[PDB]
Amino acid sequence: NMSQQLQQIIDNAWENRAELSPKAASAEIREAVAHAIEQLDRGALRVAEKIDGAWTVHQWLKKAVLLSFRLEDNAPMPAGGYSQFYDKVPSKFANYTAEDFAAGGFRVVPPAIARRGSFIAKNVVLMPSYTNIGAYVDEGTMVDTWATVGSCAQIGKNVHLSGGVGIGGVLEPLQANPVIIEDNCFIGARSEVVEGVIVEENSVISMGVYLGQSTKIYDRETGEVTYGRIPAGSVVVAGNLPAKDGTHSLYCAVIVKKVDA
Amino acid sequence: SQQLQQIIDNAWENRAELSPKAASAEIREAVAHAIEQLDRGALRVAEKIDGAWTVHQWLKKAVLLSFRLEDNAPMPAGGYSQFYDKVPSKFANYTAEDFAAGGFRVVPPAIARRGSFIAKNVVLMPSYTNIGAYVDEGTMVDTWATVGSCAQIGKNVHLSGGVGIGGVLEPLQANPVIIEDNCFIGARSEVVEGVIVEENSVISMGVYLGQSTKIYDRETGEVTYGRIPAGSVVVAGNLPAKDGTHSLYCAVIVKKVD
Amino acid sequence: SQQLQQIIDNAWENRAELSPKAASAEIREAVAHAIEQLDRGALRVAEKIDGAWTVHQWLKKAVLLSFRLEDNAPMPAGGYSQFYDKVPSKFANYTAEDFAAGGFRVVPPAIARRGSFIAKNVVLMPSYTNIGAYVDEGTMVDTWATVGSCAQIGKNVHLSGGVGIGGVLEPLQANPVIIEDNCFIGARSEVVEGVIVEENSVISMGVYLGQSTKIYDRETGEVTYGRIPAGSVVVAGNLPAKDGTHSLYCAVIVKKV
Repeated sequence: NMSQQLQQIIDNAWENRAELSPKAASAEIREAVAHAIEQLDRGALRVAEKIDGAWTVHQWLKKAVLLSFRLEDNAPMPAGGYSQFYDKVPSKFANYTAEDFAAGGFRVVPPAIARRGSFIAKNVVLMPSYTNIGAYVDEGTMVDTWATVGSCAQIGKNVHLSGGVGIGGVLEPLQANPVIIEDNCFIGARSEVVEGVIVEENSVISMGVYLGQSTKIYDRETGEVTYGRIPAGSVVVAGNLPAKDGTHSLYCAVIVKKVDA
Repeated sequence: SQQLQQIIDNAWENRAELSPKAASAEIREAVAHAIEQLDRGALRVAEKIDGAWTVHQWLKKAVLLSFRLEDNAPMPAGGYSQFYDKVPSKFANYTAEDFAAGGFRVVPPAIARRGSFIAKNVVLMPSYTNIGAYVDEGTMVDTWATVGSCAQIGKNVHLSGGVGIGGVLEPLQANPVIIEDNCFIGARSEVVEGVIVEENSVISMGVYLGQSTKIYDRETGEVTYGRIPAGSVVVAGNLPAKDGTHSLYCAVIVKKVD
Repeated sequence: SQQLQQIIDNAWENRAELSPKAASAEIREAVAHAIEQLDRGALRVAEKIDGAWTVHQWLKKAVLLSFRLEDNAPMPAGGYSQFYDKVPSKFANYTAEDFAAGGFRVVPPAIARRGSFIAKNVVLMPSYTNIGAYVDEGTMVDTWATVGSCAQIGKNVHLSGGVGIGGVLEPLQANPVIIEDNCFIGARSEVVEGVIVEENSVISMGVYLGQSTKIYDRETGEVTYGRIPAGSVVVAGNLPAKDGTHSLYCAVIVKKV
């Protein structure tokens, strides 16, 4: 019922969001939004999860994230002299103590950063990389150099996001599922998964594979073209499909093998 | 301005005699003012004059001189590391009032070099904006994108994650990369070597455009180079070798919109 | 040095007994010295001996032991954020004179880990150089490029924007990624998993080379893996499936010197 009372406040604040700004918002609303962000940051709540067998989005948590923007002004952020930043979302690690880091059980390799309101699980290694607000990065996952975990993305356990991999954010539309990378997936260097595509568990995605909602996924075995989902245990490489007229071909992803756990 | 170009153009001719230890007060002030003007967007390395994109070579000269006139120095960062360069951050001396007046956001650890212009309502996710670049109003520069030296980025452009816009500081005469108003550039794409993407274009993911990239127009069968016409929808493709043994990467214009 | 390798090889066999709180002074000194020598370029993880690239497994062991011997600790950054890791920056303790003597540039926010060598006349645009890497004279590392663990980058190499050079710290016997002298690697390309790019090669944009990537030689029709021959010009392509329904990504050598 704690979460129920919390959602009630957030949902009403959202409907009445035109009343809210950094100078004007009730203590109840500010406290609710801050608590929602804190719970997302700790992984006690998560923007999407399995409900009754199916990935489901909690729209109210996306609303909380969006309200957290509305309620804060940008301010200068100090960095020891060489430069400054200017934003309204604090670093997840701004107020961490040595004890907080020890308890977290992950590594933050400089200059990696994550925004406040993302969860980083035990045994995660963040190479220099970016984790946006609302993201959930589960245990044992490797986020390699110049990778991005976009807003609200759900990254499973023991996932390997290779160098320069982009996982797209999906804070809006509110109803849309975020990008979901299930447990034990390998995503090869320079690949991209955006626009709510789901990569199911035990999949192996090679280098330079770009998966959005309009990317044709060609199953070599069956000849079927699908969109938006990599089935569990798929091995996926970059390819092309020929134009009927034989003059050119267009980029696609190809499922070249299917394996078990 | 003409007085400024006059001083820079003559300093360029005599640049062999310029160093961090030797340079007239007039030349140092002119170059410094040219950099300040680029930074504020009062001058720009290229602009559209009488309907045609035109380079101001003297402003490239100003940028190159600014390197010649300064030594590298350690740059502090609060302990974890240091840097060592001769070009300051655009934001080195910014006050809270400066950031407020600028009207853009700099999401940590994003940075821009001094002598680049960032317009109001721009959002810099962690990304890099090099010297001489111009990033116009409402543009979103996403995570690990790069706005290269002298690049001209239009209004309401979306540079998606990992997008590289190449620099063209040299050759002096060469147009920089130009992305016109309202363009979408999809994740992990690249536009380099003075390619122009005209307004209202939509470039998908993994599209790599340089001076030698074949641009195949699906409707007409024509191959062109160096320019994406206004309102083009562009995707990654391949063109077949005549002998049928393989195919080579190209960009394909699949639709034209407006 | 030989005495260094003996100490390190033995420490490696006993690595289960080593920790940030348990390790002899001899072992700590030996590992620290190995890291210092890698950092200075006096030692290197792989080198060309008699025309043949050869890995020194003991230097990889030294790098791995260096992790085992140190705890993660918070790393300060002037307020906006903090980091938490056990490998220091190469530049953590650099003086103005150290930077002067090194002869390279570190454009903010570029970073390199302690135990990597950066030669003179190198320019590091914002980029990452991991431990064990060797970046030789005159090389340009462009914005958001990565030089991975143990990578050997030759002289006068241009790693363009967003280029990833993969690391190969393990397996111990495996050659790291090697980019030989005077190579150009175009934007957003990737070289991983011990692929070697031989000298004077030109790799275009969006070329992704790993151990499974087919390298198609246009002139001969031959497919090979793991090696770009000296002077090759390489572009992204595809090879057609026999059944004509699709094609699959490959690299194509379109010209030689």
